[PDB]
Amino acid sequence: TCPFYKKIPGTGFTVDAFQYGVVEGCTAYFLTHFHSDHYAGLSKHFTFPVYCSEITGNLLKNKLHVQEQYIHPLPLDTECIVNGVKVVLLDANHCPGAVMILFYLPNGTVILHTGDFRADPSMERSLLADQKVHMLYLDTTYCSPEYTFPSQQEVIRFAINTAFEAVTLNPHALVVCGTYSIGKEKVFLAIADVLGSKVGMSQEKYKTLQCLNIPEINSLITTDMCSSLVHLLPMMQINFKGLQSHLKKCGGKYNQILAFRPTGWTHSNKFTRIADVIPQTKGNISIYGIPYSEHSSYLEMKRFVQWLKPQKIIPTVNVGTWKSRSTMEKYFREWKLEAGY
Ligand code: NI
Repeated sequence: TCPFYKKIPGTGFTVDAFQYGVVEGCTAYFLTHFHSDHYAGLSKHFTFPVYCSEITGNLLKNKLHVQEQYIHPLPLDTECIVNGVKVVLLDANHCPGAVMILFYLPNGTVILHTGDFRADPSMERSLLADQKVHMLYLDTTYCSPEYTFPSQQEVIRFAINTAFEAVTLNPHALVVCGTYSIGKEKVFLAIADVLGSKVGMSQEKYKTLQCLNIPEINSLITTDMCSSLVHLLPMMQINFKGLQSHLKKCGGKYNQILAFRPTGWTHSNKFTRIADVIPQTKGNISIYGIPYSEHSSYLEMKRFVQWLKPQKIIPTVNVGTWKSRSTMEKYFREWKLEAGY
């Protein structure tokens, strides 16, 4: 059964609610983005209208085989009427195709559902500038002040400089980058661009990337692993055993691996600067964990909410424990008392 924080009151709509069977009263199912915890339940046998971005709808059709007649892609930044209700899709600054959804309820209430997002000051000049928001369904993944991490631009500068130094010192080094979902494509694309290579990957991952509307993508990726010196592997293989095994398969072309594991936050963030990050090394294999986040830091989240000034907040992450719920409610009240709304 579908939980309350996935239902939009005063509508027939649900958000990210495909794992509960037929939800009573739902006339349109929205999908914020193509991550498995959110799409869980969708397949070629789905027969209700799904509303989403163009990119999400390319993934639903090619990867999950949902039939075309049930996929309703909406353009971004554009007022659309769905089943008698005005909606807008906004870029969420999460993975490719990820959106926030503005709902203009028939009674005058305005609701923002963030989906998953990484808050940014540029959202203060989107279509959100133009009217009041009563209710905020908020991605609270990192809603605690210990969650600090650098900008995505600082993390990519670190990765590119690290990879270019290593391969210039040793032209026989291979670079490997872990992946298990869409998102974080800048890591492997930025490193392949500085090295003058395409990114090599499996047929299944090439297929996924071909759905993402990235400009000039045919110039950037390949399934011919032998022609490439940046390889993508599943995240589970980014360990010393997995990497040793991969290096064997390369037929003596390479004699060293430098590997990247983009994580979210880890507790090594509480003490060390991005500048000072060091790898784990065994022999001719070195592994860097890099804190590339596609979710808001605590500070980015707090700035967004203090600007928006919602009347009510409904968290969508960390909702399962009383301690997490009480912690998040305390910070929301701090924010509100500090800013005066
Ligand atoms: Ni996500």
